[PDB]
Amino acid sequence: TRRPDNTAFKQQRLPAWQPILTAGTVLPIFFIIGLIFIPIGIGIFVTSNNIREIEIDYTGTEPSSPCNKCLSPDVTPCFCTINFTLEKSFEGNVFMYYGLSNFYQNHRRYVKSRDDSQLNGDSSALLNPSKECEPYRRNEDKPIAPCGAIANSMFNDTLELFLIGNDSYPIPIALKKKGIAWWTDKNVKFRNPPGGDNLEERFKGTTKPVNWLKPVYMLDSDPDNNGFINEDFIVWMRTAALPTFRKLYRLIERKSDLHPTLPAGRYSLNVTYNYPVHYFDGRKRMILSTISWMGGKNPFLGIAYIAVGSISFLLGVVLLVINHKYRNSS
Amino acid sequence: ECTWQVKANDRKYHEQPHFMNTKFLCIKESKYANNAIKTYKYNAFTFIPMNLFEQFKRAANLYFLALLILQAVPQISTLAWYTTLVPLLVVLGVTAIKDLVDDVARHKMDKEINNRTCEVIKDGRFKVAKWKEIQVGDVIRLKKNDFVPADILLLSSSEPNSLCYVETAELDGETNLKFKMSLEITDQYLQREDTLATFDGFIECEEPNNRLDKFTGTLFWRNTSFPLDADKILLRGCVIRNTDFCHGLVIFAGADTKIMKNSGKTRFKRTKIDYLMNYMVYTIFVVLILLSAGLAIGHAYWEAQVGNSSWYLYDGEDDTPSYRGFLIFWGYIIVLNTMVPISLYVSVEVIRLGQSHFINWDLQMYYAEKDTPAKARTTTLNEQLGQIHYIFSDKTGTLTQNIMTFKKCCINGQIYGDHRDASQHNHNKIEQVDFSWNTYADGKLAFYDHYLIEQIQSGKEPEVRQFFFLLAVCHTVMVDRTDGQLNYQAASPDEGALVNAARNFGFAFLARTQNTITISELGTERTYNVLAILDFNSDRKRMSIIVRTPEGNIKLYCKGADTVIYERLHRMNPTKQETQDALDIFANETLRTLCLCYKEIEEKEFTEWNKKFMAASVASTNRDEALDKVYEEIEKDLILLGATAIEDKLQDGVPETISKLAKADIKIWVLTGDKKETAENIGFACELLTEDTTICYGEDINSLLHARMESFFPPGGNRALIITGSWLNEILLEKTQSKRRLEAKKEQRQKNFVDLACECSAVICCRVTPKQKAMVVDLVKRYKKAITLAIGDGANDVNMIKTAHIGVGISGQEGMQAVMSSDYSFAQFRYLQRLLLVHGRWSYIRMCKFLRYFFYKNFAFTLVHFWYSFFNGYSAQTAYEDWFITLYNVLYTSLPVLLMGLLDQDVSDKLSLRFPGLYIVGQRDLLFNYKRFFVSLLHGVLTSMILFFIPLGAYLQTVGQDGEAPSDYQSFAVTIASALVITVNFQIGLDTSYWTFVNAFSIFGSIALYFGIMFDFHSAGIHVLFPSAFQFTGTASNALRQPYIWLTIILAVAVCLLPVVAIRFLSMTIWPSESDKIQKHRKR
Ligand SMILES: CCCCCCCCCCCCCCCCCC(=O)OC[C@H](COP(=O)(O)OC[C@H](N)C(=O)O)OC(=O)CCCCCCCCCCCCCCCCC
Repeated sequence: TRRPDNTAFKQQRLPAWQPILTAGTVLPIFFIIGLIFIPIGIGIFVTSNNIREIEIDYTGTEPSSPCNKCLSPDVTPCFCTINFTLEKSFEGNVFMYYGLSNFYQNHRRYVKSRDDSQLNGDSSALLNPSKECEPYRRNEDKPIAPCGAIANSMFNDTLELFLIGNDSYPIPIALKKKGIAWWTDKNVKFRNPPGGDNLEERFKGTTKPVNWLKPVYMLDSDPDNNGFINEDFIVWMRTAALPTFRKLYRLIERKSDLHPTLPAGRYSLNVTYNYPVHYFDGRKRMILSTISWMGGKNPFLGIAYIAVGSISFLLGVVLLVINHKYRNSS
Repeated sequence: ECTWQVKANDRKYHEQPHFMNTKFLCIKESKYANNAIKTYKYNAFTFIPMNLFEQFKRAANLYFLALLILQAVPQISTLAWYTTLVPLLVVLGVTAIKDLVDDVARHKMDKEINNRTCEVIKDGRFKVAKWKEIQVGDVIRLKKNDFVPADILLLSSSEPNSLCYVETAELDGETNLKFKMSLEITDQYLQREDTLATFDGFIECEEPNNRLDKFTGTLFWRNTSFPLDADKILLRGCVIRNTDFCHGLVIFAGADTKIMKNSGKTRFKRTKIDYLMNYMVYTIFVVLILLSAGLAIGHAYWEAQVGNSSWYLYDGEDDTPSYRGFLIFWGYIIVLNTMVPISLYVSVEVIRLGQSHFINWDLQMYYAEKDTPAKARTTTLNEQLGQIHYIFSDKTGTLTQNIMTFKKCCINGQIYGDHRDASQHNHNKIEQVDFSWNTYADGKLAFYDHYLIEQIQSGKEPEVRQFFFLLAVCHTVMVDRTDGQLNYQAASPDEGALVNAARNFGFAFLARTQNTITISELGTERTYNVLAILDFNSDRKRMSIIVRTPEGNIKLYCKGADTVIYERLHRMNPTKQETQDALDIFANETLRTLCLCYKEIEEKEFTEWNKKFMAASVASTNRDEALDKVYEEIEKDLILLGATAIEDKLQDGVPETISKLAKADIKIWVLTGDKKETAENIGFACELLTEDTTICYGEDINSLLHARMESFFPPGGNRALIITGSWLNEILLEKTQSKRRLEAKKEQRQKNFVDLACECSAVICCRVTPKQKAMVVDLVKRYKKAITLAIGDGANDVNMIKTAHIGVGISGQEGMQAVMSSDYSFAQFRYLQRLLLVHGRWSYIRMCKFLRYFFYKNFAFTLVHFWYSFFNGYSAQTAYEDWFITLYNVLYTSLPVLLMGLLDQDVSDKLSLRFPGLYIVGQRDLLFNYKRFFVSLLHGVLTSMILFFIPLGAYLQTVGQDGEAPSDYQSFAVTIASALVITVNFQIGLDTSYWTFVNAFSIFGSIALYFGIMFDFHSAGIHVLFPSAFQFTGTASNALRQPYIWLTIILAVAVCLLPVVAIRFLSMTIWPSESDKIQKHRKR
C-alpha cells in the first residue's frame, strides 16, 4: 500500500523545549519566595492586631447568668437587658452582627430544603411548590410560600443598644437597617410575585410558615423590604458553611466629622429573647467592630504566611549547600 | 485406527452408524469436516452475550455496573440524574466495534481460501470446483502448479511411475524439492480418467496425533490389501512443480487435516500493566468500603447524640437512628465513586489507539522497494513492547533471504580474490570485469576478479575446465533446452548457483535425457554417457559419478567435504596443502565449502569392480548397506582438484541488529526445522557466536546435566547450544493403585533444562516441529516468568507466533499466513531495532507516567469530601458545586494528560538508538510497580489535606471587608475549587518534559476556560430556557472581588507545590537516572 504522508507531527519531530531545570535555576524561586511572604505576612498581621473585637455571649448558660431568667419564659417575649463596657473608642464605620455555634447549617438533610423557583417570584411554583420540603408542603393543603427548613427557622430576635449619659440617660444609637446583603440578591436572585403593590391579595392561600408567628407581608412597612426581599430574610437564606458563623445584622455610620463614634464607657444592650438554642449548646451571641481599608481580623493567614516564607527560605540554603557538596563529587 | 471407513471415493452415501457427535441438539454436524473452515470467533447473531461475558472480566466494569444498579434507586441517591451512561457505554461499545473491525476480515479471507477451481469427480467426471465444494473422501485431478486441497493419497500422475513433486516449504522453511511415489499396484490398472469412477475398497486410517511420522493402516482394495504410508500421501500447502497432472483419493479433508489440528487455539491477550491496574483497583475498592463503614458508624453515633436532640432538623420519619446509619453507608459509595473514575478507562483507549498509528506511520520503517507499510495489527498491546526478555526467531526466510550466489573457489591452491586478483583490469575501479563472450551471459552475479575470465576465454589451463565440467555434470538439475535458452529445472537449491555460473561461463550444459548427457565446451557440443550413477548419502556427504568420452575415456568426480575427502585423497599431492591453506582462510569468513576431486581409472579396475557392483545393484535389502561397501570399495586414491565456497546472502544490517539487541540484555533463540549444517553456518554468519564458545551439543548437555542433577555448567559463559528435535525430546523425556510420579520425575529436569539454557548466551534448535516450538516457548514462559516476543516468517511458525506475549510477522514477501495471524507486522528484520528501542520504551514511559498521574489527580479531588464530613455532621453533603463535580475530569483537567500521553518523548530517537542502555528499566520495572502507586496515593492525600485545611482556617475568621461576601457554603467551594484546578495543572506542567506549542496551549486553555466559565455561569443570558439547573449564579462574580479570597489560593498552591519541587531537585542531583546522565552533558 502507498507510502505514509509526511508531517513533522506524524514523524514526531515537532519543535520542542527540554527542562532547563538546574541547581542554578531551582534555588532563586525558593529564595525570592522566602522574602515575598514575610513582608505581606507582617503587613497583614499588624492590621490583624490593629482591630478591636468584643464578644458578649448573649446566651448565658450558667445559673448565675443575668439572662438565665428568660431561659424558659414560655409566657411573654422576654425584654431582657445586659450591661457591658468598652475601653477605647473607635472611628470610621462599625458593624454589629450576631453569631451562633454548634448549629449544623450545612447539614445535607437541610441545605436541600429550599425551593428556588418559588423564591424567584414564579407564578406557578407559588401556587404549587416542589415536593422537597417534606414535613410541610401542604400543612392543610395551602402554599407556605417561604417554604423550607432554611426559611422556616430564620431566628427571631430584636436587639437595641444605648449609651449611658452623664445623668444616667442611655440614649439610643442610630443604627441603619439596609444594604447589608449581596447587591446581586436584592436585584436578581429572588423577587416577589409580580403585580401591583399590595402583597396581600397576591398571596392567596399562601399560608404562613408554621413557626413564623406572623406572615411575611408585614415583616417591614418599607415597600422594598417586605415580601421576599426583607434583607434579613435573605441574609438568613445564604447558608453558612460550618457549625460556627457570624451573620451581618446591622451597620452603623461614622459620625459627622471626627468625634468618637462610640466613646468608651458603659453601654446597655437590651434585647428580646425569642429563640431556642439552649438544647444543642448553641451559645448564641453578638459581636461588633470596625473594618479598615485593608481587611477584617484574620491572624491565621498572617502566621501561616510568615511560617511558610521562613521555612521556604530556610530550605533554600540547605538545597544550595547540598548541591554545592554533591556537584562533580560523587 | 478405529474403523472410520473414510470412504475416499463416494460423495455422501452416509453409511455412518450411531457414531456422530451425540450431543443434545440437532446442530449435530459431520464427524468428518466436509468443507467448513470456521476460523471465526463467534457468530454475527449471538455475538453480544459472548462478547459481553468476556468483557466483564474488567473489575472496573463490574464496579460501574454496580454503580448504575445502585444509583438509580429512588431511595438514597445523593447525586444528579443517572448520567454515568454516556462514558459507561463508550468503554464497552467502542472496544466492541474495534474487535468487530479487526475480526470481520476472516469472513472474506476464508471465502477466498475456500475457492480454488479444481477438477473433481462429483458425478461421472471431474468438474470445476471451488475449494469449499470438495467434501470428505473424494477424487481430485490436480494440475500443473496447483494448490493442494486436502492431505490425500496419490493414485496416478503424468510422470513415469506417476512420481510427483512437492515443494515442502510450507510446514517448514527450507525449499529443497521433495518427490513422492503413488500407489504401486494401480501403476497400471486405472492410471486414467474413467475406470476410477467405478471403484471400491474404501479405507480408514488413524486419527491425527500431530506426529507426521507413522501413518499406519492398510489398503481396502483387492489383490492382497497392503499397508499405508507417508510416501504416497500428500499435505496441504505443498506447491506443485514439473508434475502436470495427477490423480488420487482424499483421506483427510476439511479444516482438520493435520495442521489445523496442530496449529491454532487463539487466546485473549492482556498486557502486564493491565494486571497491575486490576490489582490496584481491588485495593482501592476495599479502602473505600472501609471509609464508608467507619463514616456511617460516625453518622449513626452523631445522630444518636444530636440527631433527635435538635429541632430544626425535623424529619418526616421516626426511623431508628441505626437505620439512618445503614441508610447513609450507601450514601458515600456514591460520593466517593470518583475513586476509580470512569475517565480512566476511556482515556486509556485514546492513548493506545493513538500510539498504534505512530507505530504504523513510521517512514523509517517503510520498506523502499516493496512499498510495504509496516502496519500494526492489534492496537492494544502497545506497551508490552517495552518489557521484552526473550526473542524467538525462525531462520527460514527471516534471517536468510532464499539466495545462494556462488562466490569463489581455488585452482591448484590459488584463490580467486575479490576485486582485481590479476595483473590487468587493475588501474580501473572495482567495477565488474565484463563477461561478453558468453552468448547466454544474463549474469545474475557480477564478479570483479579477471584472471578467471582471461584464462577461460584464452585457455591457459584445463584445470578450470575440469572444475567446471565437474560443476556441470555432477549436478542433479533437469537441464532441458525448451525455449531458446536451456532451462534448469532445479532439484536442490544448493548446486543451482554454481550450475548457472558454469552455464554462463561458457560451459553451458546440455541434455542428459536418460543415461547419456551432453554439454557445451565453450559452446561446442559434446556427448558422454554415465558409467554409474552414485548418489548422495547423508553420512557420506558426497555424490560421485563417471562419464565416458565418445572415444573411450572415463573420469571420476567426488563433490565432497574436507573431513570426508582429506582421508581418501591422493598421497602424492603437494598442492593439497595449498588448497587446504586457502580453505582454512575461508574459515575466518562465514560461507560453506565443499571439496572436489577425481580418480584416474580407465579399464584396469572399471570392469573388474563393475561386474561385482552391478551384480550387487539388484538387492532385496542389501542395496544401501552392503551395496554401499562395494560402492565405497573404489573410493580410494582420490587425486584431488580443489575446493568451492558457497555464501548465503541473508538480510541487511542483521549483525548490527543482533549486536544492539544483545546490548539491551535480551536473550535471542533461533528455532527452525532446517538441518544442522545451515544452523551452524548461521551461528557464525550472524555473529551470535565466535571463537571462545564451547558448544557442547545435545549429547554433551544431556550427559553433563545428568551428572550435575552456579548454574550447573563449567563456568565461563558463551556455551551456544545445538539441539535436534529427537534429542530435545529425549532430554525433556516425553515420548487402580494410582501414584503417578512421572510429573514428579519430570518438572525438575525441565527446570534444570531452562536454567542451563539461560546460562548459555544463545540457543539454536534445528529440525524442530511447529508444535515443539510453541511448546518450548511456553515452557520457558512458565519457569522464570518473563515476556516473550516471537518473530516469524511463514506458516510453520504460526503455532508459536500466537503463543508468546507478542507476535510479529514478516510481510511483503510471499507471507500471507502469519500476516493474518500476527500481532504486528513489517517487511525487514533490522527494523526491529526501532520497534523495541524507539517505540517500546517511549510507549512504556508514556503509559506509566499517564497512569501514575491519573490516580493522583482523582484522589486529591475526592478526599476533600471525606475530610469535610466532620463539619457537616457526617451527612453526605458534598464540598463542591454540582456543575463542577461532574465536569472536573471531563473538561477542566483532561487534555494535558492526553497530550503528554501521546506526544511526550524522553530523548531524541536518534541518540536513543545510539544508546541502547536506556531500555533496561522497562524489564526491571523502575517506573511502575506496587510501590510507586501507593506513593501517588500518599501524595494526593496530603494535597487534599492542604486544600481543605487552608480555606478552613481562613473561614473561621472574617473575610468580608466592605462588600460583605463572607464565608458561606457557595464560597467555601469556589475558593477550594479554584485551588484544586490550579494545583493539578501546575503539577502536570512539572511532570511533562517535551514541550510543544499545543501542550502549553492546552494547559492555559484549561485554566482560562475554567475561569471564563466561572464568570459566564453567573449570567442569566444562558439561564434563560434553563431555569432549574444553573443555581450557582452570581457567586464567584462576587466572591473573587475581595483580596482575602486570593492570597490564600496562592498560599495553598505554594505550600503543596514546593515540596514536590524540592524532592524532584534533590533526588535528581543525589541519584541521577540514566536519562539524566545522558541529558546533562548531551552535546558532549
Ligand atoms: C494537530 C493535530 C492534533 C490532533 C489531536 C486530536 C485529538 C482529539 C481527540 C478528542 C477525543 C475526545 C473524546 C472524549 C474526550 C474525553 C472523554 C472523557 O474524558 O470522559 C471522561 C468522563 C468520565 O467522568 P467520571 O468522573 O469518571 O464519571 C463519574 C460519574 N460516574 C459520572 O457520571 O460522570 O466522561 C464523562 O463524564 C462523560 C463523557 C463526556 C464526553 C465523552 C465522549 C466520548 C466519546 C468518544 C468517541 C470518539 C472516538 C471516535 C474514534 C473514531 C472511531 C472510528
